[PDB]
Amino acid sequence: LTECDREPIHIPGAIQPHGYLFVVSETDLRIASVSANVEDLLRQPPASLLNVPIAHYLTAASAARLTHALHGGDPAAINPIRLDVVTPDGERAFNGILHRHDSIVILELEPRYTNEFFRSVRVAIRRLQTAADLPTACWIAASEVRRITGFDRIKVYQFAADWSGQVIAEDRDSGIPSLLDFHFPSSDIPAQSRALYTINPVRIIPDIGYRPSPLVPDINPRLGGPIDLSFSVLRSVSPTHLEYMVNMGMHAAMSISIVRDNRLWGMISCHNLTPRFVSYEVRQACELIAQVLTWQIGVLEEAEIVRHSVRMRAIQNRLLHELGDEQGLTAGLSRVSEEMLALMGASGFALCSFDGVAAFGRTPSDDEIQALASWLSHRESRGIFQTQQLSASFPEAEVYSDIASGLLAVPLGRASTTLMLWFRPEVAQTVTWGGDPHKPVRLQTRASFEAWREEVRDRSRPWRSHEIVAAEEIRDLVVDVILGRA
Amino acid sequence: LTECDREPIHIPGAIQPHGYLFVVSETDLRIASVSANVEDLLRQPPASLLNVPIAHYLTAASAARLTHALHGGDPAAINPIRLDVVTPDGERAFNGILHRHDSIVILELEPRDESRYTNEFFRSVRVAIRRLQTAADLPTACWIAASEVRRITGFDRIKVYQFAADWSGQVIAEDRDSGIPSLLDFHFPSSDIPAQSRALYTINPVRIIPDIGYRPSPLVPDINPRLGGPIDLSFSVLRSVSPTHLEYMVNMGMHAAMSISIVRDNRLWGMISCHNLTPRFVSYEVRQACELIAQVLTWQIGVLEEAEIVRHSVRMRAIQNRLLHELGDEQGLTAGLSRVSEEMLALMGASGFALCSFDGVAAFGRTPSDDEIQALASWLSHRESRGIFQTQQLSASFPEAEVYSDIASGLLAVPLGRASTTLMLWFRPEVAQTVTWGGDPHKPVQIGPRGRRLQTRASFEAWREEVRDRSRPWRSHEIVAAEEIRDLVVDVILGRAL
Ligand SMILES: */C=C/C1=C(C)C(=O)N/C1=C\C1=NC(=C\c2[nH]c(/C=C3\NC(=O)C(C=C)=C3C)c(C)c2CCC(=O)O)/C(CCC(=O)O)=C1C
Ligand SMILES: */C=C/C1=C(C)C(=O)N/C1=C\C1=NC(=C\c2[nH]c(/C=C3\NC(=O)C(C=C)=C3C)c(C)c2CCC(=O)O)/C(CCC(=O)O)=C1C
Repeated sequence: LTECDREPIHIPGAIQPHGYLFVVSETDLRIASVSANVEDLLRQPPASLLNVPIAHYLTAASAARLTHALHGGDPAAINPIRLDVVTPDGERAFNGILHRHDSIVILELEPRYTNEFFRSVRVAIRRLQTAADLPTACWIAASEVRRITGFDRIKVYQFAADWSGQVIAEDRDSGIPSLLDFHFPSSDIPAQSRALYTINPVRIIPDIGYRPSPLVPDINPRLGGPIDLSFSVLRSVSPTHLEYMVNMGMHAAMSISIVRDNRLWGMISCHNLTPRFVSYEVRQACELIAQVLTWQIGVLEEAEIVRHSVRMRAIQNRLLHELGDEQGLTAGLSRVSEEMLALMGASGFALCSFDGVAAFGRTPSDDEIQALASWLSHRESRGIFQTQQLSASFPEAEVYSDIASGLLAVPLGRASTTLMLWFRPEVAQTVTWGGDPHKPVRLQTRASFEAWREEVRDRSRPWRSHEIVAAEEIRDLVVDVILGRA
Repeated sequence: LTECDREPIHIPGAIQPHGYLFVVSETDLRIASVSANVEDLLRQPPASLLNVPIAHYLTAASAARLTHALHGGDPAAINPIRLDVVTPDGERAFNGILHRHDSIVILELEPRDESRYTNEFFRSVRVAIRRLQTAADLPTACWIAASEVRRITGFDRIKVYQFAADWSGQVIAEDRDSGIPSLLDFHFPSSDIPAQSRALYTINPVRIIPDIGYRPSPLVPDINPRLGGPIDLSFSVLRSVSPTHLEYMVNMGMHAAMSISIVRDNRLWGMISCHNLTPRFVSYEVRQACELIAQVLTWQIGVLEEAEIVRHSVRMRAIQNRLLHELGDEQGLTAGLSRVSEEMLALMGASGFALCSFDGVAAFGRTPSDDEIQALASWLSHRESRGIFQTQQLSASFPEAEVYSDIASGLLAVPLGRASTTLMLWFRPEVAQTVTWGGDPHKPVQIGPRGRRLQTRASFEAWREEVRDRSRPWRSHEIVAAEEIRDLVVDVILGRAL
C-alpha cells in the first residue's frame, strides 16, 4: 500500500522524446542542462553545449521572443511560445513551453487553429453549462473532450472519500471497450501522484512505450540538488504505471485533473489505440473544459436545491400550521411525518432528547437511538452527521443494517444535543472493479482489467446535498415551534 | 406626466370584492374595520361587528390557527392560512393572508383554489425550474418562464417585460394560447408603469386583478385605530387598484391581469405580466409558484451573464497570447497593436479604437479624426467617474460628437490608470434598427371627462419608428475583454519604462 506512495515520480532525470528539454541560468540564458535527444536535432555532441547562450540556436525573430517572454510575464500566460530552431537541415519550427521552479528555469520544445476551432470549443462549453445534472455534465465533458482530442476513449473518474475512484462517465468511438461504472482502488493513484496532480493539472503520454531521454546532467546548476521536474510537461512518468497502460492496451494517455476548492475531485482520463499526440493548444482547451466542468459542479449543486424549494415551501406551511395548533408537539409531528420522510429519502426519523425520544416510521427502538445519540456526541464536530454506512465507523450498528444503514443527524441546538435523526435502510448493490481489488499489484501492475463484481451490504442510498438542506430547514421549523412554546 | 406619478394608489378606500379584508386591534384580535362586501358573507352589517372577537367568526380550530399564526412568527411564511368562516348561508373556507403594516394587522380572505395541492403539481414546478435553469440564453430563459407560468396559471397570455434606462420597456418573451394577439418586442413608454407603481412593485412583487371591471367594496371605516389616518393597503393583495390602469386594460381587451416583479439588485428589472380575455383568478398557492419562477428567473439572469463570459475566454486567451508575444516583440507598442488590431476589433465587436494620451493619439480601424478624439478625451476628463464609460449614443451626452455619429455612436472608454490621463477607447458606428411600439408613443394618454390627465390611450397596435443614430448595445462580456486588453497594454507599457 504505502510502498506505492513512496516513489519519487518528480525527479527521474528523464523525459519523453517526442520533445526536447533545456535548463537555464537566465542571466544570458545559458544552457545549464539539456536532454540527450537534442543530438538528432542539431547534430552536435551533448555536454558540450552546457553553459552556451541559447540564442544562437534560435532564429533572430525567435530568440528575442524567448527573452521577452521570460520577463514578458503578463500574466505568466506566455505559453506556448512559437520558436524556430536554427539547424543543419533548413527551416523547421516548434511550440515552446517555458516555466520556473526551484530557482532553475526550464524550456521544452513540442510540435505545432482556426476560427472554426474556437467555435467548437465555445459550443462545448455551452452544452456543458446547460447540462441538467452532474452525470450529464460529465458526459458532455467526456465527449466534447473526445470530439476535439480525437482519442478513442474519454473517462471522467471521480474520487471517493477513500481515494478509491469510480468511472462516472465515458465516451468511446464505435468499437472500443468500456469501463463505464468501474471502481478502482487508491493504490491506483498513489498519494504522491495525487498530490502532484492537485497542482499540475494536465499530463500526456503520446506513446506509452517511449524511449526515455535523460538530462545532461541531472543536476540543479544553482541549488545543486536533484532536478525537480514536476511542472515539466515532458517529465517521464513512473515505469510502474507504464506497463499498466499496455495492460489496458492503449498506446497513448492524457489526463486532466479536476480540482475543486483545492482538493482533487477527479480526472479526465483519456485513452487511444494508436499512439497519438495533440498539441499543447488542445490540452489547453481540454483543461479549460475541465475547468468549466468543475465550476458547473457547484452550480448544479445550487440548482438541485432550488428545484426542490417548492414542496419545501408547501411543507413548511403545512408543518407549521399542523404543529401549530395541537396541544402536543410530538403529535403535531406525526401528522406531517410521512410527507417529510418522503421528502428526505427516508424510512423513519427520531428526535432524541436528554429526556426521551420521539420516533416516527422505520427506526430503531427508543432504547438504542439514545445509544446512537450518545455516540454522536464524541465526533469531531457538533454539526451534521451523515453517512450511507453507519457500521463502517460504528460497528455496534451492523444490527440496524436492515432499517438504518444510513443516518442523517441534525442538532437542534447551536451546540446542543437534542437531535433530529433520519434513517434510511440497507440497499444492496453490486459494484464492478478492475480485477480482484483485494489484489491490486508495492510491485507492478495487476494482470487484468475485466469486470470483477462484489455484493455490498449494510449501506443505504447516498444522501443528496439538497435533502440535507431540507433536514436543516426542517430542524429550523421544529426549532421555532419548540421555542415559541415554553 | 409627473401627475401620472402623483396618483396615490395605496390609499383607496376599497378592495376587490372577490375577497374580504379586515384589520384588528390585536390583543383579543378585535375587528377594527372591514370592507363593504363583508355584507355578502355575513348577512349582518359593518358596524355590528366593529370591535368584536374576530374569532367569534371562526371555528375552534380556525381561530386558534389564526391566533397561533398571530405570533405565527415562522418568517412571515405563514401564509396562506386555512380559515373556516362561520356564516348564515352554508360553510365558507378561505385562504387567509395576514400581514402587518402601518402599525396594524390586516387580514384578507381569498378563495382556496385547490382543496389540496398535490404531488403532480410539485413535479410540474420542478420541471419548470429545471428547464429554466438549463436555458441556453436570456431570451430562451425568458420564454421558458413565460410558458411555464402559462401552464400553471392558464392565462391566455404571458409576457416577459424588461425595463430600460428610461423606464420604458419591451416584451422580450411571450407565450400565448392560439389566437391571442402578440405583443412580442413591442416597446412601451415609462408612462405605462408610472414611478410610484414601479416603487411598490419593487417592494411588493406580485399583484392580481382577477376581473378588471370590479365593484370596489370600500372599508368601513378608513381610519387606522393606531394612527388614525387613511389605511395603507400597500401590502394588501386585495387592494383595489388605480382606475387609470383599469381602463388601460379594457382598452387592451383583457379582463384579468396578474403580474410578478423581476427584482434584481434592489432595482426593478422587469415584469412577468399575465393577461386573460375573460376573468380568471388564481389561488395564492399558484401565485406563489409564479413568484418562485420569477425568482429562479431573476437569479438565472446572472448565471447566464457569467456563462456568456466563460464562453469567451478562448478568443480572449488566444488574442492574449498572440498579443503578448506579437505585441511586446514589435519595437513600438503602437506597432504592436497595429497587428493584433483586427482580431481585437473582431473580439471587441468594433470598427475602431484608439489609445489617446493627453499628449498623443494612436488610432486603429475606422476612428474619428485625431482632433475629434482629442476633444472626446477632454470631455471624458470632466465626467465625474474614472471607470469604464459606455454609450450607444455618444452624441446624446456629448453633442459635439454628432458629426462623427456615422462611425462612433458607441464608445466604450476604458482608462489605463486610476489616473485617467490616458485611455483606450473603442468605437462602433450608428446602426439602423426598426423598433415597434404599443401605440403611438407620442400621446401616451388623453384628457378624461372633467379635464384631467389619467385616460389610457385608445390603442395598442403596432406603431413603428426607424432609429438610425445609436449603435450596437455594449455587451457585459465585451467590456471584460476590453478590461483584459487594457491589462495587457499596461504590462507592455510598464515593462518598457526605459
Ligand atoms: C502503487 C503503484 C501503482 C499501481 C498498482 C497502479 O495501478 N498505479 C500505480 C502508480 C501510478 N499511476 C500513475 C498515474 C496514473 N494513473 C492513472 C490510473 C488510471 N487511469 C485510468 O484511466 C483509470 C481509471 C479509468 C485509472 C484509475 C492515471 C490516469 C494516471 C495519470 C496519467 C494517465 O494515465 O494519463 C502514476 C504517476 C506516474 C507519474 O506521473 O510520474 C503512478 C506512480
Ligand atoms: C399615468 C397613467 C397610466 C397610463 C397612461 C398607463 O398606461 N398606466 C398608467 C398608470 C398605472 N398602471 C398601473 C399598473 C400596471 N401597468 C402595467 C403596464 C403594462 N402591462 C403590460 O402588460 C404592459 C406591456 C405589455 C405594460 C406596459 C402593469 C403590468 C401594471 C400592473 C398590473 C397588471 O399586471 O396589469 C398602475 C398601478 C395600479 C395599482 O397597482 O394600484 C398605475 C397607477
